[PDB]
Amino acid sequence: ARGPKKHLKRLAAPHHWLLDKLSGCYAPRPSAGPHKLRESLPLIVFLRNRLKYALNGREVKAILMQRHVKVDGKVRTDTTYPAGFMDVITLDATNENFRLVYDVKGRFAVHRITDEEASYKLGKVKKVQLGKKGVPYVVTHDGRTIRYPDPNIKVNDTVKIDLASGKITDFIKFDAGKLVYVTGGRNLGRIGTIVHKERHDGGFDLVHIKDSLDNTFVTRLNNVFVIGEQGKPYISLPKGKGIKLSIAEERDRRRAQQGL
Amino acid sequence: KNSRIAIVSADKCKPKKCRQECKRSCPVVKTGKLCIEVTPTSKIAFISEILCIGCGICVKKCPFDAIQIINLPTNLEAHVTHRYSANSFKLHRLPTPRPGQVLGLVGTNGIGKSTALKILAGKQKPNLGRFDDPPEWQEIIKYFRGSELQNYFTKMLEDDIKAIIKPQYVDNIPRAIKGPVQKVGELLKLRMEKSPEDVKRYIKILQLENVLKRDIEKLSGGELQRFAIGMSCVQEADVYMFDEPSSYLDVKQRLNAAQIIRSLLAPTKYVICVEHDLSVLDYLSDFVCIIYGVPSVYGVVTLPASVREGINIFLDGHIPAENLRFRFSYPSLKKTQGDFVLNVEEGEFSDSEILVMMGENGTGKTTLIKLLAGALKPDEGQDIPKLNVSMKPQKIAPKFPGTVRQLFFKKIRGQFLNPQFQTDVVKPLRIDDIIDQEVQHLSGGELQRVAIVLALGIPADIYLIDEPSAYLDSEQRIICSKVIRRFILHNKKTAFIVEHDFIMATYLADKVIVFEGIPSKNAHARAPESLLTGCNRFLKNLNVTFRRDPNSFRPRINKLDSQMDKEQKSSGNYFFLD
Amino acid sequence: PRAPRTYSKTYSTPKRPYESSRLDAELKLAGEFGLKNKKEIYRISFQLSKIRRAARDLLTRDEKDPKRLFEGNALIRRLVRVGVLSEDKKKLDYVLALKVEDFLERRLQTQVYKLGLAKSVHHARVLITQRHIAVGKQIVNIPSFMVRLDSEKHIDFAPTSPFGGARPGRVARRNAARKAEASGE
RNA sequence: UAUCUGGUUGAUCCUGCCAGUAGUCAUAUGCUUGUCUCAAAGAUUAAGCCAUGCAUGUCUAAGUAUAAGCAAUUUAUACAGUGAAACUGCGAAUGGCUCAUUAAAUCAGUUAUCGUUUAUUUGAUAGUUCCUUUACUACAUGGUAUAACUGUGGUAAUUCUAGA
RNA sequence: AUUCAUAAUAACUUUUCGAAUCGCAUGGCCUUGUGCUGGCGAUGGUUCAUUCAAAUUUCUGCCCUAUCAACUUUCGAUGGUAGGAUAGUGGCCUACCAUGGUUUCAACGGGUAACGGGGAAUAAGGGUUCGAUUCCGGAGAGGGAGCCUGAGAAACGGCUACCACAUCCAAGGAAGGCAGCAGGCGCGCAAAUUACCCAAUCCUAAUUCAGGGAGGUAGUGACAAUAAAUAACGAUACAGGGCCCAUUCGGGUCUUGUAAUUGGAAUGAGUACAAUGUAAAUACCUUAACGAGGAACAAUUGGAGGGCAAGUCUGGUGCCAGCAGCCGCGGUAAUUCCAGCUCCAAUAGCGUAUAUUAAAGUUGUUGCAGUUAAAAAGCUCGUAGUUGAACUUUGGGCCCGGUUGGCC
RNA sequence: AGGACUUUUACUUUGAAAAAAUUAGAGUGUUCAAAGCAGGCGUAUUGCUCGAAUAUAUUAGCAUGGAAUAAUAGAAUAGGAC
RNA sequence: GACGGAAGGUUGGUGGAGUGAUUUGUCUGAUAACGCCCUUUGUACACACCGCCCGUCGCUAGUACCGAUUGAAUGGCUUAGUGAGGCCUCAGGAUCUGCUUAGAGAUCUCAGAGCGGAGAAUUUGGACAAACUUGGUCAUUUAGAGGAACUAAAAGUCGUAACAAGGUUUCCGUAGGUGAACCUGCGGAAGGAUCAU
Ligand SMILES: Nc1ncnc2c1ncn2[C@@H]1O[C@H](COP(=O)(O)OP(=O)(O)NP(=O)(O)O)[C@@H](O)[C@H]1O
Ligand SMILES: Nc1ncnc2c1ncn2[C@@H]1O[C@H](COP(=O)(O)OP(=O)(O)NP(=O)(O)O)[C@@H](O)[C@H]1O
Ligand code: SF4
Ligand code: SF4
Ligand SMILES: [Mg+2]
Repeated sequence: ARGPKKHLKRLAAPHHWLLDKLSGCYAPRPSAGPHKLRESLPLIVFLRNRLKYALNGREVKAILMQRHVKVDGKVRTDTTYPAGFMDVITLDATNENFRLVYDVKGRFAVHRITDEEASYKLGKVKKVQLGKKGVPYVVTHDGRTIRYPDPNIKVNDTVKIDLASGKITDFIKFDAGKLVYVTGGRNLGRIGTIVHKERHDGGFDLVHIKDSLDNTFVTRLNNVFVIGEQGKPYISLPKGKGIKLSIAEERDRRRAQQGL
Repeated sequence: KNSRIAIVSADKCKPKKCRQECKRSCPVVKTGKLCIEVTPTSKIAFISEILCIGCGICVKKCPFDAIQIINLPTNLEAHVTHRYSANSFKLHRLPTPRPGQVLGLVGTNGIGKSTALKILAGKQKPNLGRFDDPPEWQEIIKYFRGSELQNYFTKMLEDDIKAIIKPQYVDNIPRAIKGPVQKVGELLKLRMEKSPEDVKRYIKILQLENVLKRDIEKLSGGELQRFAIGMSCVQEADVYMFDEPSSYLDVKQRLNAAQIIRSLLAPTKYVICVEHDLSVLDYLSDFVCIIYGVPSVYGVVTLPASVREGINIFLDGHIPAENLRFRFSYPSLKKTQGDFVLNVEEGEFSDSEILVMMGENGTGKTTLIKLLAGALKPDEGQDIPKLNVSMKPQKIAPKFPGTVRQLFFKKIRGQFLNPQFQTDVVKPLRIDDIIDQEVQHLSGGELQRVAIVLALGIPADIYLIDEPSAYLDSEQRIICSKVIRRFILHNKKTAFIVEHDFIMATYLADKVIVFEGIPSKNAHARAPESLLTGCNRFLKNLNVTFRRDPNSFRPRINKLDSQMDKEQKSSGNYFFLD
Repeated sequence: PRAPRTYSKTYSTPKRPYESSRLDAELKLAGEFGLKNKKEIYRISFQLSKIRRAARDLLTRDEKDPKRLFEGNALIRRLVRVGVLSEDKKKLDYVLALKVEDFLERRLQTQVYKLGLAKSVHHARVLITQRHIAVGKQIVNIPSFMVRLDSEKHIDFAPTSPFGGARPGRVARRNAARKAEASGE
């Protein structure tokens, strides 16, 4: 209707922000940013709902406007800034560090990380082309272009990004024998290393994946994003380890064993 | 709840072409009584008033949309903000004291306006047509919640909106408060708080410079109305009210009064005028707010309109809500008092004829009348009245406890017994309530009408009449004036009529004497000449002109200087179409 | 406008309103347990109905099915914690059987009578609806409740109001002060 | 919670309706009306008409402020405390409202743009313009106006505006 | 998959960009001059990607109607050529050339009390009806048409004209739109206050400090729902079971009901100190001080022939008035009318209309009927449509080997 | 990496792709319940802590086994497979 | 059962025959039975031929349709003619503002002229296109002179056409006639009073 939509209601926003139906009509529309609208998570949502630091929007703004907190080690003062997958949220509150990584149920958990891990992040290369004056370049899932890459780095691979500098510290190739995370959709927040790839002419390369318990499954390659070598993940994984328990194991562990 | 009624005439409301469906499909026509009377003919469809039940069935299936549907005024125990007891006046809506703009409040006389103003002020509190218990504010708030006044009234409860009103009547304010010292001087200083400069601006722009050394009691009601407004104005307060400010005052001095009222309005303050106006309400208010009903029975206030539009609807009648119809000799005497030189010229005071006076307030028209009756004077010579003298007072705030009927026994009802007082008023607006009921509780035009009777009441011919337009409007004024003229022309009398109103003078007038001179200095009464030249003399000095409203014959004062105004100044004529 | 607060009615009226068998039998329950209306009975039979149809839907599928197991165990365990179904028949086929009488037994109106102290069930209801009695620290004022098995032994009079302790009341205030003590001037 | 029951015959069994029966986030309407929680509410005739008021404006350490403003600069005869007004830049295309038209059109799921625009965020990004880079005009960084403003008015009038 | 990314030549430009911008702390240097360098930002800045999207677009599906069987082709119909036009492909539009495209597997027309979905009502299963309405998408802000400005509009709380309504008026002109909030009139069987407030949830801005009837908060609210007070306990007089220790002739817990006979006990509804609640209040939740024993603080709404539960009780009326969804009641004994007594249903909620779902296996695919009850077309041919014989590798083993249950 | 061709379908298991709200439904202290997604737990003195599942989602489009049922064919002028 | 202007001359018990109504027993003149009257058939009657019921005619109320009106109003579509308004262009140049040979006395208008730039009205021709005017065209509710029907009838007026061989067996199709049921030809059927020489 005659241009961009600036407002956004509750309900229209995704289920994995854990937005309660009541206590408001509207939701925070994520601002135009690196990540997409539906996949990403606003900073306000990360603060008041998850971490429980702020109560109101006021308080959130008052926290953000005094610098302190920063995504990618950069000021980032806007309220509804889209913090997406695999982002370092550096805070000065008792030297606390946070990595956004997916959970069992496809949400963003409060997963703390070490001060050494805060240095670097990862990124799935979406295209690699020549820019102006024949200079090749890559582009990650979060738009962080890197000039003068290694010729080994082709499409669908992962890059380790240094944050402090826009550089390629490492790269990992796309095949079996590597630890392989999976985002997007039904099998969102799982790990199973790849068994084998499938070509399919005319788009959509369904990859076959096999977790630690050998409960194999298939997902689409656009939502697949690797991580590291077998038994050597370059990022510290959360509780659950990208396995996904059935409802039986849930009723055994999460409402029987854990009780006092 | 209401009386729905049909209305007919239109642009090519064609009965000849249509095959008259109105007649053909009306329920009242098809059960005996002819409500809608029509044929294949040259005229319009005629439809009755009294018969029409309402329905609106003819409206839907008339082939042209000629016939509309209206709703007539009637009480239905709806709303009711206050009554007194029973077989008495009631009122339904008091409303939005809308701020930042002056609020006009218009109606035919004895309709509730004053009572509503009092209610708004919080002096005479409402009762919802019931006999309430000790301070029941709660209940009344609950009744008029869901609306603006909830806030207003609650504020009033904790006096965070201080009250002030200009009273209806003028003669009561000097008599009630017997001050230690008179003049403008000290009594104004005790009243005012605001500042030193604003008061200077007020008294200066009020063009008085007269009554700075003089006691209030001596002051004529006009210079006195002026004081009343001044005392209301300077008083430091949140709310502001002016209950009929522009009565018996000069045409020039009305406009600047209005523009001093205007002074108070802007910065988050509420103002509420009442007025029976010509077209000087153009400047008084921004939001005109008409009230309708029956005099001294029920009154309903319509939601506010724009001033222009509102005045224009008051004339025709119908509105977006309802429909209120609407439409021998004397010598040159030299008279003095203390701070005045009231001279008079010789004149021809003819038999079986009227005589018209005009002038600025303080031109000496009024004391003349007193001296003619009996008060003081003369030091050299006079002419005693041949006929028995008949007198009209201006300062009317009387006190005859008991009832008006008792006071009517001091006159007589059995003279020229054929209508007289009934021809003044009896069928449309009614006099039953006015003939009963106390005079203490009676309102302006009705109280004034009390004095209009005290004139053609005692046996007398030679008549002294100054300011009958006091507390009356276009409805009550014109017919009353016509009746007065019919009286004194038919049965052979002589009367010295004195008006501030233009229509009440010019529709009567023939011989016109003109007062001239500055207040609290001089006064010269010029001889009776033609109606045109005399009126020019009256208005050349005042420096204001009129415009006859072409459709309805109605006066509209000009805006000090303008394109038409200057033509009138250069030509001379201030009255078209005799 | 925001999202709606959802709602759905708990009572479910019978098909045939005038029937000699149903009206006589159902009113006995109402007289025994002390139920004010037939609405309460219908509510209880509606909850029971939902449980029944759920059980039927579980049973149409095969044994050793992920859907049938989990849901069965939770349904059964819900019916156990409230105390309607005892420990002997924890089989899922037995929840289809059941009856309305057990449900009304498990209501807090009559569990006060089944404990004792309140003499009559009607008296117990009165006690409950007049702010007396409590599950533990938490006070309860509603006849219908469903006591959750563990809660049974903790049911007693509340700290506020008499029997438990605190002040006497209104009538006793008037007898002690306005009548007994007020005789002496 | 996979249910029927009275009505045609003198009595029967049928076809076959009629009426009963329960529900309704489908409405109205009658009577009655104490409490708690929760709540749709000018759609249906009429996307028929509307008094009047209000609903989109906008400032930081950081674009322009000799307001002939306020309180004073106590580092300021360059302003360099605060700051109405106006200029500039953004916003006003989001929202909220209603459903009249509209039948392969909208629409849903589902692809595609290797037929494209994309303000703004987000990340990268033009050392080669005095094309006589031999004097060429200043690059210690230059010109054209013009609102607010002071004052003179026009019109009956509108958030009308004229000169100087 | 490319005439792609990209590069390199021959070119043109009527000229895109390459900061003449602004603020904080003020240093580090040099043969020492208002000299050379200098950090932390903000806002601009062309291209490329990214984001927000936008625009077109593939396939597949939609309510009734043949008393709507041929439509589209004129000044666009289907296709091709070449241009113009667009951010763009493209009959989108030009000039030329060709004669196509749709269709009874139902086009084209007509109707729709038709915005489309997500859904709702009902439910054995299958279905049938509704979806203006809290979310997504579309369209329009009286009717049409055109356009400025911006990245974005064909915008309407922007403009422009004409049409229809309609306002101020000095007649000279000037200003209009609520299908935003709250209201007023109309039409109505039918619907609420011209209330408070940005504290929430968001949004906009040069932006933590402003603004926002976006929204939220009260009121009006029997549209719908949830819980759920409308009275419990004894004593005395009645027809009783008869129980506790069983020392069968000791006195009263439980009582089944009927009794204005009576004695205390517990409360709310309601009034309100205070506090909480809240932007600020009203409520709620609390709780001092108060507030049950009868016209008290009283509950009704429909029925009482059958269907359908409850009356052959009492008086009036006398096929009259009336009841009656249906059958039928009423002509002087009415178990149906009018009242009253008593009883039954549901019970702060019931009745009455109209629409609709189920029952209706009275639309039937699951699942109807067609000898005589309505229904088999006079009979045959025959195109579409529907359906259409069988037959084209089973068996045998050899191991490997997971899942069931019991001795192990 | 591949080039070359395997008559095509319908049918059907599995898988993704499958906006929330609603629908059925797991835990929970709205005092029960309609609801809501809260809540439990400490020496309740500077803390600990599970969870917001799961399925439903016809048709249409994809990838995926399977070869039964139902169609569809290469070769009788053999310009026919090796 | 009752009736016929059709043909011939009492009741349970138990048991069968039937889903029953009921029948058989309680019968041709032996044996599903054991211990005016009748039978069979026809029947639209079942207060039972005085039975039902069909129509011409009079009478209250409605209901559609037809329709005098060369009704009237409102809509979409359109022949022909006219077409504002912005937008795009061919022109136009009120005015403002730079440069310069050149005017004036040692970033000075005083003469003008050229070289330009910005540029309001007005303006030729285009595409867009709201409207307006004429012929209509179809559709829609909407009027309502009077017609021709149909119903709803509290039990009228003339008839018997059907239900018994309804006293002319009954209908179908058509043709003709008739005030009225209908009647009369032709061919067919029997849901005929004949399942048979
Ligand atoms: N206290 C009272 N007792 C009895 N009657 C009263 C009282 N106050 C007013 N009235 C009547 O109410 C009517 C209207 O009162 P009010 O508002 O004063 O008139 P009004 O319309 O102001 N007249 P005016 O100002 O002259 O136009 C009068 O006719 C009185 O008769
Ligand atoms: N004793 C006195 N001393 C001084 N002045 C007096 C005295 N008595 C009366 N006056 C004033 O002298 C003036 C004479 O004018 P007057 O005739 O009253 O004018 P008017 O007709 O009343 N006009 P208006 O005021 O419009 O009614 C009045 O205004 C009186 O107030
Ligand atoms: S009003 Fe309508 S109907 Fe009555 S006459 Fe005029 S036109 Fe014919
Ligand atoms: S209005 Fe009602 S009454 Fe008056 S005319 Fe039309 S129909 Fe007859
Ligand atoms: Mg008055």
